[PDB]
Amino acid sequence: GIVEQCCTSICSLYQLENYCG
Amino acid sequence: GIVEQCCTSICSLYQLENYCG
Amino acid sequence: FVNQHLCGSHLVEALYLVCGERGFFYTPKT
Amino acid sequence: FVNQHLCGSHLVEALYLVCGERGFFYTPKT
Ligand SMILES: [Cl-]
Ligand SMILES: [Cl-]
Ligand SMILES: [Zn+2]
Ligand SMILES: [Zn+2]
Repeated sequence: GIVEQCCTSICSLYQLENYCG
Repeated sequence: GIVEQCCTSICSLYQLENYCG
Repeated sequence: FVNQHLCGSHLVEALYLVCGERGFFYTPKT
Repeated sequence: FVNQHLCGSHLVEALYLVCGERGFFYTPKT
């Protein structure tokens, strides 16, 4: 999920925006 | 929903546990 | 507005620790 | 998990800022 995506690699601001809703 | 509740007055961790998914 | 915006930062900070595995859905518009 | 638990704390802060009024959802799994 977000942890696997963004704790193993740097997520841009727009990649984090997917989890907003 | 919690902002009008736990920012108007302090909430213990037990009250915050209600907002857990 | 700013104070509750400042306060909301600590709430999600607190929800992360308390809930743990449960997780949560933070919704300010309610 | 200590590395990722610390990492998740900043994600919760990051999500709150970027999502804001829309809100967000944290699901610790996998
Ligand atoms: Cl503050
Ligand atoms: Cl850290
Ligand atoms: Zn502060
Ligand atoms: Zn840290």
